[PDB]
Amino acid sequence: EKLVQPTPLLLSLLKSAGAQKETFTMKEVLYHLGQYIMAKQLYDEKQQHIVHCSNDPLGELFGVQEFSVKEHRRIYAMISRNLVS
Ligand SMILES: COc1cc(C(N)=O)ccc1NC(=O)[C@@H]1N[C@@H](CC(C)(C)C)[C@@]2(C(=O)Nc3cc(Cl)sc32)[C@H]1c1cccc(Cl)c1F
Repeated sequence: EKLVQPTPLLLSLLKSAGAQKETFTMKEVLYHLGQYIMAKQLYDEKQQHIVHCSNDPLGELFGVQEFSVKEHRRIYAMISRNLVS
């Protein structure tokens, strides 16, 4: 319901994934990040539901080599740090 404004980096990635506006609802951010991840194929079975983003700008976005898609509080947290408002 609330609209959030992404930082330039998170923005360039969302657009690159299909987004066509510069403010979103959290659900939209997650939706597009999902597509980005599927696109650049950073998610794998095996693993343990892990996104490997060590050579990707997403890794710089979130500041990690990888993460579990299974703990939403962390993800929302890594995302909130890239929300300008
Ligand atoms: C197959 O997918 C899973 C499998 C398992 C499992 N243990 O079997 C757990 C979890 C998932 N997936 C997910 O939660 C949800 N699937 C992820 C997408 C993905 C392509 C990685 C499968 C997820 C999503 O939908 N957008 C998004 C953006 C991220 Cl950065 S991450 C993520 C997860 C997610 C959904 C809703 C809210 C949040 Cl905060 C969230 F992080």
